[PDB]
Amino acid sequence: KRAHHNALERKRRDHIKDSFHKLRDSVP
Amino acid sequence: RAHHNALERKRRDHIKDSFHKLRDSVP
Amino acid sequence: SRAQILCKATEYIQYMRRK
Amino acid sequence: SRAQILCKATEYIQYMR
DNA sequence: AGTAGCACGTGCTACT
DNA sequence: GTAGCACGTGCTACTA
Ligand SMILES: NC(=O)CN1C(=O)CCC1=O
Ligand SMILES: NC(=O)CN1C(=O)CCC1=O
Repeated sequence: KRAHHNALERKRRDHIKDSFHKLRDSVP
Repeated sequence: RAHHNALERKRRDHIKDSFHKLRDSVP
Repeated sequence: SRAQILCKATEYIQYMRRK
Repeated sequence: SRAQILCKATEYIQYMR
């Protein structure tokens, strides 16, 4: 029920942290 | 604890601030 | 949006770094 | 970091432009 | 030893 | 019913 939401937010944080890592890779 | 919490609130805010400075730089 | 902000700078860094 | 990344990016963009 | 930094859990508005 | 957000914690990590 709500653990479904906590697990879904875990994927969203993983997505943001992915975008952080991508942006960092593009800057020397 | 409250002191800990207080710093993180202020540290988050500096992250957001750093997020709005980056959106304002690119056209 | 934080996802949108990251995507933008990332897409503009990549473009502008290839000129 | 995160903050490092935003500054670096903000400052890299500020110089290329 | 305190202060950063990170990720989780979680209870919000708001959109599509 | 999901997406974006910010909060309150606890854990590792770095600072004088
Ligand atoms: N990582 C990328 O460059 C591809 N991408 C995303 O994931 C969001 C916006 C965009 O252009
Ligand atoms: N407004 C600014 O000073 C730009 N800036 C900082 O001060 C730290 C690095 C960064 O992005």
